[PDB]
Amino acid sequence: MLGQSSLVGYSNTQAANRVFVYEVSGLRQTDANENSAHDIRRSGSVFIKVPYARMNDEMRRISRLGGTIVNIRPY
Amino acid sequence: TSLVSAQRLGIVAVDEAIPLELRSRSTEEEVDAVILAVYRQVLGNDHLMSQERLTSAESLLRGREISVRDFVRAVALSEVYRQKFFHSNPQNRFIELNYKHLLGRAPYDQSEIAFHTDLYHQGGYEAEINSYIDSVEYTENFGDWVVPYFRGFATQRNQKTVGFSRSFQVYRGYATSDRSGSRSRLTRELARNTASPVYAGSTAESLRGTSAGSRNQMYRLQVIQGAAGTRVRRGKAEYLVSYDNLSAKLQQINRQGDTVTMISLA
Amino acid sequence: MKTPLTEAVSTADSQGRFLSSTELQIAFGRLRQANAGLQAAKALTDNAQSLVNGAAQAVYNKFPYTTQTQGNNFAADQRGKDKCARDIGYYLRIVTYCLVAGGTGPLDEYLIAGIDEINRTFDLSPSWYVEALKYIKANHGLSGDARDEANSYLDYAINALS
Amino acid sequence: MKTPLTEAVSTADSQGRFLSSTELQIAFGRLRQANAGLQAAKALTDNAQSLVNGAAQAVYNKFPYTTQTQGNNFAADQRGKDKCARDIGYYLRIVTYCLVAGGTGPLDEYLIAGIDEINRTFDLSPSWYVEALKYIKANHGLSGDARDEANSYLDYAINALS
Amino acid sequence: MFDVFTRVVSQADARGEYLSGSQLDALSATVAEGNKRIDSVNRITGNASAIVSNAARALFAEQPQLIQPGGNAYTSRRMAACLRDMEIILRYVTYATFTGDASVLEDRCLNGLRETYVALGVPGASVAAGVQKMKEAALDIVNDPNGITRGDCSAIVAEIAGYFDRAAAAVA
Amino acid sequence: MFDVFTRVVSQADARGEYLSGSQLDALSATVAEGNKRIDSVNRITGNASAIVSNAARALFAEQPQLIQPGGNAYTSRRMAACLRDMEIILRYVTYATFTGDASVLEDRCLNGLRETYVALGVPGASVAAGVQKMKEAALDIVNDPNGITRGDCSAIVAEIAGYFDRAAAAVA
Amino acid sequence: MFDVFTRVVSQADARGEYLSGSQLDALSATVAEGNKRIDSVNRITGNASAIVSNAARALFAEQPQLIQPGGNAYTSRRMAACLRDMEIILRYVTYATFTGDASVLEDRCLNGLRETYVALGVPGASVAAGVQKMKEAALDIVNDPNGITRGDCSAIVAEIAGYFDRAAAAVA
Amino acid sequence: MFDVFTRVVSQADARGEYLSGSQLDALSATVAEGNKRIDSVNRITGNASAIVSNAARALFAEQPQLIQPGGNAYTSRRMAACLRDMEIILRYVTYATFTGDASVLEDRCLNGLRETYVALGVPGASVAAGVQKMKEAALDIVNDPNGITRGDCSAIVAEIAGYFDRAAAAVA
Amino acid sequence: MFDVFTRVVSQADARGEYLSGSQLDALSATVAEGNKRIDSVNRITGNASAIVSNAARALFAEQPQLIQPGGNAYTSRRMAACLRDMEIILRYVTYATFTGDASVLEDRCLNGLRETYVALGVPGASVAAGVQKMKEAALDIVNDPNGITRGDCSAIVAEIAGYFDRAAAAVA
Ligand SMILES: *[C@@H](C)[C@H]1/C(=C/c2[nH]c(/C=C3N=C(/C=C4\NC(=O)C(CC)=C4C)C(C)=C\3CCC(=O)O)c(CCC(=O)O)c2C)NC(=O)[C@@H]1C
Ligand SMILES: *[C@@H](C)[C@H]1/C(=C/c2[nH]c(/C=C3N=C(/C=C4\NC(=O)C(CC)=C4C)C(C)=C\3CCC(=O)O)c(CCC(=O)O)c2C)NC(=O)[C@@H]1C
Ligand SMILES: *[C@@H](C)[C@H]1/C(=C/c2[nH]c(/C=C3N=C(/C=C4\NC(=O)C(CC)=C4C)C(C)=C\3CCC(=O)O)c(CCC(=O)O)c2C)NC(=O)[C@@H]1C
Ligand SMILES: *[C@@H](C)[C@H]1/C(=C/c2[nH]c(/C=C3N=C(/C=C4\NC(=O)C(CC)=C4C)C(C)=C\3CCC(=O)O)c(CCC(=O)O)c2C)NC(=O)[C@@H]1C
Ligand SMILES: *[C@H](C)[C@H]1/C(=C/c2[nH]c(/C=C3N=C(/C=C4\NC(=O)C(CC)=C4C)C(C)=C\3CCC(=O)O)c(CCC(=O)O)c2C)NC(=O)[C@@H]1C
Ligand SMILES: *[C@H](C)[C@H]1/C(=C/c2[nH]c(/C=C3N=C(/C=C4\NC(=O)C(CC)=C4C)C(C)=C\3CCC(=O)O)c(CCC(=O)O)c2C)NC(=O)[C@@H]1C
Ligand SMILES: *[C@H](C)[C@H]1/C(=C/c2[nH]c(/C=C3N=C(/C=C4\NC(=O)C(CC)=C4C)C(C)=C\3CCC(=O)O)c(CCC(=O)O)c2C)NC(=O)[C@@H]1C
Ligand SMILES: *[C@H](C)[C@H]1/C(=C/c2[nH]c(/C=C3N=C(/C=C4\NC(=O)C(CC)=C4C)C(C)=C\3CCC(=O)O)c(CCC(=O)O)c2C)NC(=O)[C@@H]1C
Ligand SMILES: *[C@H](C)[C@H]1/C(=C/c2[nH]c(/C=C3N=C(/C=C4\NC(=O)C(CC)=C4C)C(C)=C\3CCC(=O)O)c(CCC(=O)O)c2C)NC(=O)[C@@H]1C
Ligand SMILES: *[C@H](C)[C@H]1/C(=C/c2[nH]c(/C=C3N=C(/C=C4\NC(=O)C(CC)=C4C)C(C)=C\3CCC(=O)O)c(CCC(=O)O)c2C)NC(=O)[C@@H]1C
Ligand SMILES: *[C@H](C)[C@H]1/C(=C/c2[nH]c(/C=C3N=C(/C=C4\NC(=O)C(CC)=C4C)C(C)=C\3CCC(=O)O)c(CCC(=O)O)c2C)NC(=O)[C@@H]1C
Repeated sequence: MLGQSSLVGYSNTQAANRVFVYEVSGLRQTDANENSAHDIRRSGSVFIKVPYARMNDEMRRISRLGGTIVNIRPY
Repeated sequence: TSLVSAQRLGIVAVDEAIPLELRSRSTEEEVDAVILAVYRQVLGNDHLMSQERLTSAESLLRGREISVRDFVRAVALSEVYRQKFFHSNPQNRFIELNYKHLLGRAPYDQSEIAFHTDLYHQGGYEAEINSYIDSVEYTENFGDWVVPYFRGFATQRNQKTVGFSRSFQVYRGYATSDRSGSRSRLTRELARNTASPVYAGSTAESLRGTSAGSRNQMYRLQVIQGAAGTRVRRGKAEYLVSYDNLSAKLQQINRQGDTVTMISLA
Repeated sequence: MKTPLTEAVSTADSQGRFLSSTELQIAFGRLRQANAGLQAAKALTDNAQSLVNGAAQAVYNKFPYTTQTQGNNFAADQRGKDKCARDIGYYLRIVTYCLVAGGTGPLDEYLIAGIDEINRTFDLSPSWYVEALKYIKANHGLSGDARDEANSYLDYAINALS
Repeated sequence: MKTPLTEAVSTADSQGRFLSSTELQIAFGRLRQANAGLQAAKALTDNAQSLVNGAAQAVYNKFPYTTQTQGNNFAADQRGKDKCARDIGYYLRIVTYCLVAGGTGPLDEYLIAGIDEINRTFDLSPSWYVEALKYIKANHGLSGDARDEANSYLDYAINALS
Repeated sequence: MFDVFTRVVSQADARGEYLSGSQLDALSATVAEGNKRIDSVNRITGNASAIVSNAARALFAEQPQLIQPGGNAYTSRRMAACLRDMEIILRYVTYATFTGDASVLEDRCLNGLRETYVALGVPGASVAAGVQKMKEAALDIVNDPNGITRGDCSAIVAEIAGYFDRAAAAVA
Repeated sequence: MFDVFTRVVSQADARGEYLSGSQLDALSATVAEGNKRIDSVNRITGNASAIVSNAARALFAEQPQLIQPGGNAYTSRRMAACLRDMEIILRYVTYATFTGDASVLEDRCLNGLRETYVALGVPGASVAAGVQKMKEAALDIVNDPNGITRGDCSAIVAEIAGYFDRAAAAVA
Repeated sequence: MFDVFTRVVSQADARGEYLSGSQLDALSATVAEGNKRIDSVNRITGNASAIVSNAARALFAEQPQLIQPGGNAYTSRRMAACLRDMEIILRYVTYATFTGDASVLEDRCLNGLRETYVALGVPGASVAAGVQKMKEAALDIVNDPNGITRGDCSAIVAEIAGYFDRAAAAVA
Repeated sequence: MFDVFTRVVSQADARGEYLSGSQLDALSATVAEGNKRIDSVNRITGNASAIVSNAARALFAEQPQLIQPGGNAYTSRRMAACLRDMEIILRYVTYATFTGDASVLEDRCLNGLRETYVALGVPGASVAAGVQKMKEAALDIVNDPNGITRGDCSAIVAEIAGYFDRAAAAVA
Repeated sequence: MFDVFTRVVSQADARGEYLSGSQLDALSATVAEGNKRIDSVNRITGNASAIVSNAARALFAEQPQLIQPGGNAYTSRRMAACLRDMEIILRYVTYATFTGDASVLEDRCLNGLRETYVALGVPGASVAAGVQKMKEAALDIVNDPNGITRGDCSAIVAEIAGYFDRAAAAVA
């Protein structure tokens, strides 16, 4: 489980030096992503590594696209 | 666009470009191509030295530790990106470079300049850069796995028409890069919500005949003029002059207090 | 600029679609609200001077220290009182704009965005403006739909300052 | 570029007419001269190094003060001598171009236009270059049509410099 | 963008004064005709496809050199782009009709369109002709008296025609 | 503009080099071709009105949409402009043939012609078709064996063909 | 950006020779001036908010038209942008003071600021007046004698004054 | 971009006509040349590194101002960028040879290259000189008769020479 | 254009009030430095040719690629154009020194000069290097303490240095 070196921004906030793994399921075609140029490849459990400072953004992104955050684990 | 306008505008390669998606179980050469595409487009087609390569970021991309979007973000936040696009550039030029590199388009509004300026002033370079990559626009166009590509030459949803025209001010050709501190070409255009005529590829050239001088070269002078003589009919003016009359035309424009916006070979 | 009509077009254009019945109902809601908003703005405009002076006096009453402490940010002199009356008049005038516009768009564009920077760099207490807005709420004398929409704008400003 | 063919086309184009027998005779005269010009260019090119060195020595002999007086404009040092040989080589090379082109067009476009501003700004005597061209005239070893056309370009440069 | 109310609002804030009684009564007049504005928007929307298609057919009949091979409307890709541009112009005209202000039409659609068309080689005069045909059609639907409450929609028709005139002036 | 001699001269000056023996020999070869080049110029010039007129007649015969009312060659002014254009292209082709270099054709005639044609709606493909008609008409006139010293003109025919194709590519 | 050292280095590398002895002694003299440079940077930084606010207050006092409704500093966002511009100019002045070179100030702040202001209508002359207010406010702060080791800071004061003047000149 | 087939296809589609017998015969003749075209591409590719290195060495020997300090090929980064440009131009020339059309050069390699060189201060004439060095070396490699089936490759060599000359004229 | 007095007059007229006592005193201080300003202008004008010729020699010595064949300053016509450009910049810098304001330099010399050099392929960075050479020579000439009433001319020298930096920044 690597990634924290590049995921955590170069800002030296101790709060920001924390990454978390999101497990997302059911990434469906919804009205929110009708004009998505790319196509969904997997609707099962996908793992997204999110730094602390972007956890606000990512979960919103997951929630607009119908994905279900089933688990969140410290990295 | 179609071929007939594409050759004239010099955007044939952009039109025929295919989005590059890192699929699951990709081989080594696919990751190599994806890394190369990200370096080409995020760093604005510079000759990237091997010593400037992000060895750890591309290792995480290779080993499936991070997504293409994360690798794009790592390149955008890297000191290499800072050096060639941020530390020696004005803020407005810097964010149009961000729009070109990260979203593949030109800025649409002066409010987008007002945004990312306050955001820089409050939250630093990192928050300002993360605004583009975490934006709704980045998610529907590129997602987590598609290398960003230039989209300003094609009709997008929730797009202003000026974007297409302004695209030619930020994309100067296939063999061009964003390397030289330079000021934005879109400053006055964005601030006053205007559009500039597109002079790209073969669009800039005009007929010469016998009117051009000794060396058969015409120059187009786009100027902003007011009444300082004869009546001025338009605020914007375009002058086509030969090389032999270029200095004289420039000097009489200067003594009338007219502001020269652009000079191009026609 | 948040207004019902502009947001309906913003949503439709972001989806690249023609205006359907959803946007028509948005316009219908704007139409049902517009007359009450227009009468609200006119009532506030005709009563603007008494409201501004009374609001300034209410702030001076609740925060007496503003009227004897020397300093650029206070109103112990006539210059400070003029600045205070002018700020409350700006608040009152922009609220009338929101009533005319049908949304908080005038407040967002002209007053709310950057007010935090201003109150801090010129060390103005947002509590002063909260009491001024509270006085306008208690003394605008509006009733019904006009009162409800005007109080929403005044409470929007209050929640922004608090 | 003043050449018979380009000038013939230019005159015809200003009148907007096709090439008549007059332009064809210009082409015929160009053809009559062109082979002699080409051998003149070949002979000058093959002898270019001795011609340039000999022309430089002739100038140094006629104007000995250039090789013994300090100053940027003189050839008292190796830097000045290199500049002088380079200038004479420029003269010789553009003269061969004229022989190839069939007119003074290369000399006019590359060397003659602006040469007087050069010599003034850098305090270079045009008499130095006149002596070099006179040496080249006296030493190129050409005969007939090759000699006449080459001497015309060399005399053209001399007349421009004086 | 701006709507009919926010335009007056922006002008008043720059002057730094309250809206006068006359401006408030003008906006009261505007909201009195709000229903006709909604009807016109709905009527153009309900026949948008017919408006675009009939105008395109008429345009290609009057200007056969567009659909002639080598023309700028020839090939499916260019024809599809042309029909999309007609629908886009019509959609933004309806947006300007809905808001009561032309800012959405200018800022988003019309600004930069002349330069775009000149750069693309799209004949601006032909697009202007297509917009007049859509204008002619759309005012017929807006002014159709069948199945609607009687009233005078001359003012809103002139406003819609003004937006269509802006579109035609912009492309050419 | 350049001719066949000064093109090589300009390249050499940019390099700061004397012309090599091969370049001087190549120039001698094209001097030996000079009589044939003058004959080609003379033959196209002496048939210029016939070349333009027959090419134009064939072009409208095979493309009747140009001369139908509303077509780009319809009306005597636009028809005259089209004929003039044909004569202008042909004349600059003869200029290029005479000089031995396409610089006069490219710089004075072709540069910006496509932009002019696009901006006017002049169909560049049919202009290219018309130049293609002048192409074999002039090439058969240059290659007519009657009343001339016999010799092989294959190189000059290929060169004139290149000037014609260059003009056709620029307009289309 | 360059600092006081890399500026000499870049010029030398372009010339392709080592720094001469005199250049090394000049840089050494800059080094011996370093503590006062750090003190000046620290003093302007420590009073930066006071510097910006007092300069802005004085600027709006003598230019009531900036804050008058319709003025360029009217509305909260424009006023906040105005205070941000003052703070930005002060910050790059401190950066220039710290590095001993004006490149960071020129490249990041002043390059394009004038025509940005002209395009947007921000009065550059008023910005210059505000920068001049920060100028003497910061120069009194840098030259304040109490609570610091005594010495001559006239050279540093002249350099900081030059940065402020460069900024004032660029915006106008 | 186009290859040798799609070029005449695009021309024919603009005319809206089928490919004539002469066009089809010309394409068949191109097809009979295909093996030699593949050989030429293969020979340039197999010696690309040698072509670039030798041409760069010759260019820097002829123009030593490039590699001295302050020159545009001085420093490792600038030198490596120069070497990459030479290799890139050679690669796109091979693409043009492979496709039989020059459109890959204009669309990609020379699309804005002169603008890039002027903006950076890269001397375009020196680049053109370097391209000419690659030209003579690559043409010699293509024409090498050893280890290949004998035949006339003059047409493909002339075409390759045209691609190299077009790249040189793009930057000169 | 503006001079030092009309610059503050223009700023006052936009603001619509009289020059304050502080502004009048600053102008009187400008008047008190006027003799030194006339000396600096006179000293640069009397040595204009020396400044231009020496700066050009130094520039072509440090950037030899400008004067090798194919370089932008090679050929007499381009070298004379380059010397004239040195001359034009120096003359407009003296005008700015004379007027006490940079408007003449911006509006009549630097207006569109970078775009002009880009269009012509003139290397703007090398023009900036030449302007920097003229700067150092001219400031030395103005600071020369021989044969003049002694006095501190640092303010005018700093002002002249600013004009030269403006020229060098505008060309590159
Ligand atoms: C010119 C535009 C034409 C015209 C219009 C017109 N309409 C009305 C009245 C109304 N129309 C509506 C509209 C809607 N109700 C809905 O539920 C929907 C779908 C969302 C729509 C579009 C409404 C609510 C009214 C008011 C009630 C009524 O039914 O009358 C009028 C009458 C005056 C008014 O402004 O209300 C008019 C004039 N009539 C014409 O003659 C033109 C062809
Ligand atoms: C292909 C172009 C055709 C062709 C040409 C050809 N011409 C000649 C020779 C000559 N042609 C001329 C021309 C002119 N003399 C004049 O007085 C005029 C009017 C100004 C002209 C145009 C001349 C002077 C010559 C040389 C003398 C002669 O008449 O023979 C040749 C012979 C070889 C040569 O180049 O000298 C050729 C091949 N021949 C063909 O078969 C083509 C159809
Ligand atoms: C000018 C280019 C030189 C030249 C070429 C030439 N080649 C052939 C014939 C062939 N060359 C190939 C090529 C390849 N076969 C492979 O497997 C590979 C690697 C993928 C390559 C590059 C082929 C298939 C042939 C045909 C078989 C044969 O060997 O004859 C010819 C002969 C004519 C033809 O078109 O086939 C020629 C002329 N010859 C020269 O002298 C030039 C130096
Ligand atoms: C810095 C620029 C140098 C410097 C200048 C300096 N000059 C003066 C004084 C004067 N110089 C003049 C000039 C002229 N008299 C003429 O007739 C002409 C030709 C038209 C010129 C150029 C004049 C009139 C004066 C005043 C009388 C005098 O001769 O002194 C000063 C003295 C201060 C003052 O402003 O009057 C100074 C400082 N001095 C230096 O040390 C620098 C190298
Ligand atoms: C070498 C013969 C000469 C030379 C070259 C040189 N070039 C650059 C910089 C760039 N070169 C390109 C060109 C391309 N990039 C592409 O992707 C394509 C293919 C379509 C081309 C043709 C570009 C865009 C640049 C910009 C910068 C970049 O890093 O990409 C430089 C670097 C200049 C600098 O570092 O400032 C150099 C040195 N220089 C010489 O002196 C030789 C004559
Ligand atoms: C009154 C409730 C209290 C008070 C007021 C006071 N305000 C200021 C200064 C400013 N007020 C504003 C506010 C606005 N400007 C706008 O454009 C708008 C939006 C449309 C608003 C809300 C600003 C920006 C300032 C600073 C600039 C200016 O002076 O105009 C002062 C003076 C502060 C200073 O340092 O000069 C004062 C005194 N004072 C009290 O004691 C009351 C309780
Ligand atoms: C030799 C006969 C005498 C001589 C020569 C000398 N020349 C220079 C300087 C220059 N010479 C030129 C001339 C040209 N440049 C061109 O591009 C061409 C046209 C193709 C010509 C004829 C120029 C422009 C200069 C100045 C810039 C440069 O250095 O290139 C010098 C040096 C002068 C100086 O101040 O550096 C010298 C010494 N000197 C003698 O004593 C000979 C008698
Ligand atoms: C049809 C009546 C005419 C016509 C149209 C045509 N348009 C294009 C291409 C584009 N159209 C636009 C316009 C917009 N894009 C937007 O997002 C907006 C809304 C804000 C507008 C108004 C743009 C930007 C393009 C170029 C990009 C793209 O094509 O997606 C074409 C295609 C041109 C080509 O060569 O591909 C055509 C054909 N053409 C005619 O002949 C009719 C008169
Ligand atoms: C004829 C085969 C086709 C055709 C032609 C056509 N052209 C125009 C208009 C112009 N043609 C030019 C071109 C030139 N002018 C020059 O001086 C030169 C040399 C440098 C050239 C090549 C120009 C400038 C114009 C516009 C100005 C003018 O009208 O003279 C038209 C008229 C277009 C119009 O609407 O007026 C036409 C008809 N049209 C066809 O359909 C043929 C396929
Ligand atoms: C305040 C003293 C004066 C004033 C200021 C003012 N400035 C703007 C807008 C901008 N200022 C900048 C400048 C920068 N932004 C940066 O990030 C950098 C540092 C790298 C600089 C130098 C820019 C780019 C803008 C435009 C974007 C933005 O809006 O932030 C405004 C707003 C103008 C407008 O809203 O149209 C204002 C008000 N105005 C005055 O009247 C004072 C004299
Ligand atoms: C010299 C340091 C560098 C250099 C210069 C160079 N410039 C040109 C050509 C022009 N320069 C100008 C500029 C002006 N003309 C004016 O009248 C004024 C006042 C407004 C200015 C500042 C212009 C307009 C031209 C072109 C027209 C003309 O020459 O009259 C050239 C010639 C380029 C060419 O001949 O193609 C040159 C060589 N070149 C270098 O390499 C030096 C760095």
